[PDB]
Amino acid sequence: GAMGSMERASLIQKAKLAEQAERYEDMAAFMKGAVEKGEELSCEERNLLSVAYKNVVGGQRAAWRVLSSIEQKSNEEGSEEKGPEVREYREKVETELQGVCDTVLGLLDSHLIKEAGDAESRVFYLKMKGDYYRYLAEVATGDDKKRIIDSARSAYQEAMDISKKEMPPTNPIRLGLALNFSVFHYEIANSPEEAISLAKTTFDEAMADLHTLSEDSYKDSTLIMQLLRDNLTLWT
Amino acid sequence: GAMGSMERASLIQKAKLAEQAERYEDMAAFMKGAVEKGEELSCEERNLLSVAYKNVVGGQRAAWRVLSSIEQKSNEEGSEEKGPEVREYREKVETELQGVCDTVLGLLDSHLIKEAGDAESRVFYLKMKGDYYRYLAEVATGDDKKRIIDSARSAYQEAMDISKKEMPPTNPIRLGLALNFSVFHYEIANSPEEAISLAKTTFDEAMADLHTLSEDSYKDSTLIMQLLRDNLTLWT
Amino acid sequence: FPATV
Amino acid sequence: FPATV
Ligand SMILES: N=C(N)c1cc(-c2cccc(NC(=O)C3(Oc4ccc(Cl)cc4)CCCC3)c2)cs1
Ligand SMILES: N=C(N)c1cc(-c2cccc(NC(=O)C3(Oc4ccc(Cl)cc4)CCCC3)c2)cs1
Repeated sequence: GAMGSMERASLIQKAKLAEQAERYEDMAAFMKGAVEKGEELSCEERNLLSVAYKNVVGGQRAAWRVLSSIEQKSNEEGSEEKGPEVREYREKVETELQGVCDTVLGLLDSHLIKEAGDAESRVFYLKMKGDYYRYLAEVATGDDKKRIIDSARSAYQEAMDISKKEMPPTNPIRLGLALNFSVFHYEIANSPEEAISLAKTTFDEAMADLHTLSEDSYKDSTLIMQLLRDNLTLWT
Repeated sequence: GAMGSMERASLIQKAKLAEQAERYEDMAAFMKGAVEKGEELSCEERNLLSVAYKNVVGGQRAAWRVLSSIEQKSNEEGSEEKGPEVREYREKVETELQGVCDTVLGLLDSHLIKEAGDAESRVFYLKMKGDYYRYLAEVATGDDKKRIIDSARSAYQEAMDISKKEMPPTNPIRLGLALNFSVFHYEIANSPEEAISLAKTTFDEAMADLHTLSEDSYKDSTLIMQLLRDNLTLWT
Repeated sequence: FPATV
Repeated sequence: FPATV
């Protein structure tokens, strides 16, 4: 690790600076270095890690979608042969995306998840594990595609089971997990009905628990609830 | 060069794909590979090169400015010592920026400028040379700062002299060169009066030549003329 | 695309 | 910042 010689606290400080500078590749590298110090992550540190890699892989996914769209058009009946270049470059971006996903999954497996005992950490990491297998699933086409999908499903399911036992229905981690698992059902698992049911039930159970919250907790929970509603509006 | 084994035409094709995917680091790498094939660049290819590196260095400059601002605040009277991390990370981004600038300047020196005989290519490359020395000047603080500034000035001046002899006053390359040389005067050379004079004279001479243009050439020229006016409005 | 966090 | 192209 090229960050092995830097202090943990300095890595966290520089991740925050990288965020302010919108340098998310740097942010992710700094947070990878911090994870590799071997200590558990605090709540803020977990979110720094997630924000960094979500931004990096989000950009890769957007680029992949553009290139995949161009590639599909090049393969329509009537197109002029473009040669191998569109496929090659889509494959290049795809391989870089898979590499980032494998890196994050590696951090979760070595050894963030196994040391995470509190619900807020364990559900958060298992959600990430489902998310990064979901991104692998988005580009998967080979002998392993069903297994990648099932790895995402299994991680999300363990996270769901813990969240329903250990967190209130308005907990923003629980809500964000349900939001993303619902998208998994709709976009990956070809289960739109499950996606819609999960989003609606999550929204309604949260609604009924808002009365217990402070003004600031209310703002956090209703923000994610609105994303659930947004998706439901998209899908119905 | 990691692009040495790829066909020139494939590099150009992939630069265009990278642009569509907003992958400007890739775009720049592809166009560096194309330059290193040793052939002169067409008009479209010159603009692909410039667009790529302008976007890469533009992001670095934005990040550097954020970090430099944080660093200056950390050094105000009353601040809590943050340790070396802000300076270190600003230096990291700065060094990466200098590396990109040196790469572009290297391509211009080996051997784009010396083979560029037509005004549209030679003025374009000398403008770039002024631009990338200007970006080096923005971060320079050492024994070499005056020399960096003078290297920018000298490149812009040679480009200006050629453009006034060989191009009409509405030529968009001539206009863009004058726009940027004017910013050099204002922001780098501490010569706001020269900056304002150059922008105004360029604008007025272009105005008087618009009558010679087609509708499409008019659109191109007036676009840059509006940027000259925008800067003049900022400065007066 | 649908919203995720 | 001022405009450049
Ligand atoms: N960016 C940083 N420097 C830091 C960010 C945080 C932080 C701590 C707690 C919650 C959030 N919430 C979030 O970011 C959003 O909501 C969720 C909800 C659920 C999940 Cl599982 C993930 C995100 C993401 C979309 C809107 C808010 C952020 C600490 S530091
Ligand atoms: N992006 C691509 N795939 C390609 C772009 C081009 C192309 C060819 C000729 C002119 C322009 N003009 C430009 O981009 C703007 O104007 C100038 C003007 C002067 C200078 Cl010196 C530089 C830019 C930049 C700001 C607005 C327009 C673009 C070909 S291909």
